[PDB]
Amino acid sequence: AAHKEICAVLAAVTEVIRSQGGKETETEYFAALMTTMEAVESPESLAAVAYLLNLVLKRVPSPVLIKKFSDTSKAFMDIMSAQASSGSTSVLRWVLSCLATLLRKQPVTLQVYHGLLSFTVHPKPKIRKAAQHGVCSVLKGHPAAISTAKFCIQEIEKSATTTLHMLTLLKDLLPCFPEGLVKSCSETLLRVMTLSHVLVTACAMQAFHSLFHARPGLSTLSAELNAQIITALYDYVPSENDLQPLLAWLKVMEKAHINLVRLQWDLGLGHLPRFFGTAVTCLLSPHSQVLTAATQSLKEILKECVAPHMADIGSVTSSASGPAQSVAKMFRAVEEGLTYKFHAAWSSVLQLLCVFFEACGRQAHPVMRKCLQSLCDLRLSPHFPHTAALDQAVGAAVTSMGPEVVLQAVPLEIDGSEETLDFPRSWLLPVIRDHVQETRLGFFTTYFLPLANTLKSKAMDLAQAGSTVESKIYDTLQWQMWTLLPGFCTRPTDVAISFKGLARTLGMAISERPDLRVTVCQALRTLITKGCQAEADRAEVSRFAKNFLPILFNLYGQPVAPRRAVLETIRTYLTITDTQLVNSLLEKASEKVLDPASSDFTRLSVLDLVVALAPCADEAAISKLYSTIRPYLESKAHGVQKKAYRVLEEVCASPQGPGALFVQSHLEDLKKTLLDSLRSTSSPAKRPRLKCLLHIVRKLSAEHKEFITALIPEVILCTKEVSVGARKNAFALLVEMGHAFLRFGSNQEEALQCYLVLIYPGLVGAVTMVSCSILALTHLLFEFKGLMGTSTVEQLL
Amino acid sequence: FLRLLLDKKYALPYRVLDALVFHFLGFRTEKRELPVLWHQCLLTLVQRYKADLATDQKEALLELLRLQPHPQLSPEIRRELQSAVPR
Amino acid sequence: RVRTKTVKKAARVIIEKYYTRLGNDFHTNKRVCEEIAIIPSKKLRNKIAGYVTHLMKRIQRGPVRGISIKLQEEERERRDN
RNA sequence: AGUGGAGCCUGCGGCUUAAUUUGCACCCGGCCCGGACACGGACAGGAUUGACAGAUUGAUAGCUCUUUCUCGAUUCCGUGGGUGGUGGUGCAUGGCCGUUGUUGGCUGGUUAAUUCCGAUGAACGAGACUCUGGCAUGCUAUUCUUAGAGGGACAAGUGGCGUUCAGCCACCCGAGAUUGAGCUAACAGGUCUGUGAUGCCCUGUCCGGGGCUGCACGCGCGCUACACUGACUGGCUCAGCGUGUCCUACGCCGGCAGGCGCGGGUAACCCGUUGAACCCCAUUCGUGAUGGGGAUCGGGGAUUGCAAUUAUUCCCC
Repeated sequence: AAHKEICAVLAAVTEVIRSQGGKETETEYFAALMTTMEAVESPESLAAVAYLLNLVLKRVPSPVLIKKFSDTSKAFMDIMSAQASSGSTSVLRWVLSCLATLLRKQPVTLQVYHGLLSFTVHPKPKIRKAAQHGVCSVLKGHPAAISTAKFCIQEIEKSATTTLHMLTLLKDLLPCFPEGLVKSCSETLLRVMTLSHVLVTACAMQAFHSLFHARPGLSTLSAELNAQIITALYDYVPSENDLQPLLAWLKVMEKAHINLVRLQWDLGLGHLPRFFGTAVTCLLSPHSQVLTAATQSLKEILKECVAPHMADIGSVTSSASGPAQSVAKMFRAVEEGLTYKFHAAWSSVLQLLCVFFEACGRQAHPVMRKCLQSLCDLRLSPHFPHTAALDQAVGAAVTSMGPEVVLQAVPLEIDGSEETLDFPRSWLLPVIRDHVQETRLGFFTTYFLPLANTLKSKAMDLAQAGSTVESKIYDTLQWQMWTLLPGFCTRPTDVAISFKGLARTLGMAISERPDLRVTVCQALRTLITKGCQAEADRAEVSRFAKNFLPILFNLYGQPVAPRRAVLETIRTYLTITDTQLVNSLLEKASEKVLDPASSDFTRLSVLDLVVALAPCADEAAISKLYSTIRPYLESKAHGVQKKAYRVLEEVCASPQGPGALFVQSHLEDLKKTLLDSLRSTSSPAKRPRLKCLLHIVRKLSAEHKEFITALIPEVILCTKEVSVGARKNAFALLVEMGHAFLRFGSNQEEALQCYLVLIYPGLVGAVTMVSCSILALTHLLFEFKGLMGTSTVEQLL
Repeated sequence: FLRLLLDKKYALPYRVLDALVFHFLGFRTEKRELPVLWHQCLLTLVQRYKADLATDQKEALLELLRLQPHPQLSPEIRRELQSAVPR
Repeated sequence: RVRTKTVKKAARVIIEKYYTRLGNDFHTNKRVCEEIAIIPSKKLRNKIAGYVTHLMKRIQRGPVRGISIKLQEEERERRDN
């Protein structure tokens, strides 16, 4: 009942009682209670003052502590001597605690440290735990490390239940030790590994874990000493399947090998292949946890200890000498781990091969093909459950290795005329489709163009000969291997020289080959989306855009077709092209629209091309286009008005460039036109127009309130428009428009009150517009939540 | 407890009877549905101590019967009140 | 929109019996949906067409060996009758 | 291949028995308590309550048999074909559970160990039911009004996030990428102290001992054998399904049942490379109710349990 009180020692003693007399802190209380700690051995009152001085002592009286450390120390030695002669627990525990505080804050100091250290092997748990935590706090808060390390070594050498306590001591104190004492302790823990007891083994592996986990410097652990620990600790390998010490063994090996690689990378990579061989050998254990631990261990070692230093290693062949030969041994071990003897860990082994592919395929390509052939042979099993894992492995191998080297290793047997029709390597084309990202395009040309032409001709010849079964198979084959082009256009390295060899091919395949067209369009888009990083590449793409653009325009404008993919390709491929040909095509499209001898479908297609060409032109072309499209906003055709409003939205969409300059030059004319054409706007045309209005809100000046208060009812009636897109646009326009009133005045709340009282009459008129205005207030209430002012909200409620 | 202690049939003191009739007058204008056992308690009281009830107590229990009736046991209380010989 | 059971099981069986006559785009899927199955509900026919378009854009990216043996099995079943 | 033959064991009948329970229920003894209503009796001359000691008892005991000390209306005797209440049971009956997503947040002793016991919070969202609209310059008596049918939209396409598949977001086109109508509910699982002067039918606990097939017989499952394709003795060499904080390794003692100590195993880790039996090899036995066959008996030792007697079980002769 009294411990939980705020006035008790739980909270307030730690805060306000440390200020002894108003100033923190004074040890005059401590020095005044000497008459209680002398000649009085009463329990439960010594404990209380000991607890109080333990809590008070932490608030740094450091120069006073340095001065009267002798007084405190002699007081403490008489306290421990009297209490050890008496045999109590609580008073000893907090006098150990205040020893910890005093020695952390600060010849006789070694004596105080020895007195604190000597009570650790005391059989009472409360004395021992407090002594352990105190020594840990003193050392980590060092000239006293040698003494406590020698004490621990002699305590082990003299000695069966205190060994685990002082192994926990060594576990918590190994990083803060000098190198010779670390070597002596390593010898001592190996000497206790000479025994067969399990708990001492687990605690010594935990000590080695805490040593290798902290990543010690050169003064604590050297590379030679780490190598000696690694080679000396190989002697145990408990049996194969113990599962309690094996995980700790693998754990200290990964941490020791990581530290060895961090100290000296060539020596660590030299010692690693034996560790990989032992890991592969212990993958035969029947326990799944050993498999998971080994998988994670070898994966993280390959990710952190091998991959960043692989570029320094360079290319490796079959006749390597240095660490490249070590990498060859690494791969030899993990490839010998692909045999039949596992047959249950093949998912983990395939994960290891996949991460090794991703780490080192590009620099290990000469020697790394035999395992590719072996895993190709593994997929020929009648019932393989790791088909997805094997496919991911081949995908990583294609990504890093490159499909040219893979096809040198495992060639496709679909080269022209086959006697059978049961393709055993038909998964390679989906793998190459899914996982080519960084391979040269010239390989794709010189290997996949004539083969595609011959198989397509063979499919046509078999279709015209009556056989409709094999022809469909060959058509599916060729259509799948034409989908490799988006993969090869991901990050090409020679697209500055190899794109010239595919320009006319892609032109004819997009003109008179419909079955490829979408993919070709996608390929083009995919290329742009990650291929215009350099400048010569973009120059080549523009130089061929001057040829592709009439072809794409004629493809989109033809009567009936994948018009939307062509439209998206045209949009991006016009955003990456030069402005003069944009102006020329804009002139041609304006001539085609203004020509009265064109059909309605052709007119709408050329208006879509005008929509595409609008944001990429200069200010004069955009201005003359706006002058041409301005009478079209009052047209009775809903499609023409919709395309006109989409043009006005697209030219106002650019935040910078000629479009923004055009808007800044023609804002008044745009406002008058949009207010005049408000009376004659069709129902679909509301959906783009609001966005156009949105595109002139977020830079609207302060002298434009009449335009906004004229636009209010249109925005509300579009918040309850038929189309959900128009509703979303009107809601976003309301949010941005309320944001626009957050810039016209100093008081945000008053401005939003004005914005509300501009829309408050909407709760008065016709039933449908009342519902419209309630929906508008519902949307506005969720965005500017507190800024309306709750009482006003209450009135609305 | 009321029903069984009235079934004890002891010589009832009259302050006790005043307390009981004061309790039943306390149950005058309540609209809660009284149980069948409430009417059983009333029946036991008017069976045992009908002679010790004065005329005003008789009529007071009469409008207590009127406002809080029972389709089954109220006529029994009616005939016990109407055939009661006072002291 | 979430998916049901009947549309997709009907799509699965209609592929398992007539995978040869399907196409790649939505309109050909619609056309084979009228000309193969009666499908009195127009909503169900539209959903079947959408899911079979999803199936044709999904399975055509896979291995060709399974497609080839499935065409052999379908041609054998057609020739047997 | 047998069973039906023989010995033993067991299941139904039957026979004995106090009981040999039945389709711990059984038996032999000893405790505890067992309405009010009506009427007639005793009752402050005292109704009735508690009690030491001794004894009866297989044992002790104010729960009994003596001897008087106390408490006093808190009462106790008898007769009713009169109800009945700590009763059992069904119905209507009111409340209450479970049922048909998402993101956060240490005084004490004790152990190898942040080991053990011991004191000791928040928000966000929520029809996958049926029908169906926008646009038709199309068919029908038809671009402006009609009303039948046929189309059209299905997340179909794009880019991101995604277990790379379910799904999510945004966008182009498109009239339509979701606008309108109808549908909470349900308890054969129930629960919780309330309502009907609710229908019915009546007015045991603990303790000690025994028995639980005791055996003339009838009807049936089984085990072991009637031997030479065998019994004894030694040697040799092979499993599998499972289980285990009672399975057990190992060392010592005893000839054997078995004791003592010290380890492993919460388990493909230890028993356990499960060193099994038939079988194989070698010895003795010689057609003899015999070295085949083992029942029933006499003595001794050990183990499990409060307890082994009517033999719990095991070992030896």
